[PDB]
Amino acid sequence: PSLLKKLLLAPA
Amino acid sequence: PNVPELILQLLQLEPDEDQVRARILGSLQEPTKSRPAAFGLLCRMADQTFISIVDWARRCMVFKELEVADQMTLLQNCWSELLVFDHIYRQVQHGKEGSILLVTGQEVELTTVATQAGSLLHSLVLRAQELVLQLLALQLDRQEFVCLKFIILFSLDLKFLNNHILVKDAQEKANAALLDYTLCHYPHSGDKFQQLLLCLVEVRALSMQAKEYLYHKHLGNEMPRNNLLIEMLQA
Repeated sequence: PSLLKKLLLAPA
Repeated sequence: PNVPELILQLLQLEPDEDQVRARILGSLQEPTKSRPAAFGLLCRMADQTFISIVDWARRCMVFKELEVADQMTLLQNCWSELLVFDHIYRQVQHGKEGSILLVTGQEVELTTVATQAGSLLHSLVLRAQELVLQLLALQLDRQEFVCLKFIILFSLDLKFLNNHILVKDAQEKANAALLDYTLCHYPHSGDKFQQLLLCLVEVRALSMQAKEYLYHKHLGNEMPRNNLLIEMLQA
């Protein structure tokens, strides 16, 4: 659905 | 002369250019699907630049203490401006007007851009280099660069944000830090704070032109699928 979100809520 | 506390923290949150260059150079060795192979490598390089920019925004003081809906909205508003500014400051550190420096460390000569790039890219590069020259003349240092970056990250009309008073604080707090710093350290050739803000206006105009260049490549169907930047271009 989103990409930014994925990047944002990532490891550490 | 003293330095505002917000700048000193932003300095320590800055990743050193060597570990970002290695991470990006290392991710460019990873294999991928073929179909120009350098155009594909440059898109991925720019992409990885934007990833480490997100990683920088994640660690910053006010951005971290923000919920995800607001975090996304900020980045969606300033992503290309943060990419342009990163390129510009790289050129400021690279004091060579005959070529442009890439995040991977490879130099590309302007003559190469002028005969191998289309008008849009070549215009875009020359315009960016003009701004590089103005920032060198204004004696842009690293304290202001870090401050400028933090101003770009939050420079958004407060209507579009939910955690609104937190953001308002950031904007004022970053403007006062940049004001306080340029007044104590650069009191000689006019209003440095104002000139630097006038640069922000040019970085915004460059970032739109950059967005138009991506849209041009996108209509040409030359842009690789999954590309992070054209997905940013569409939200």
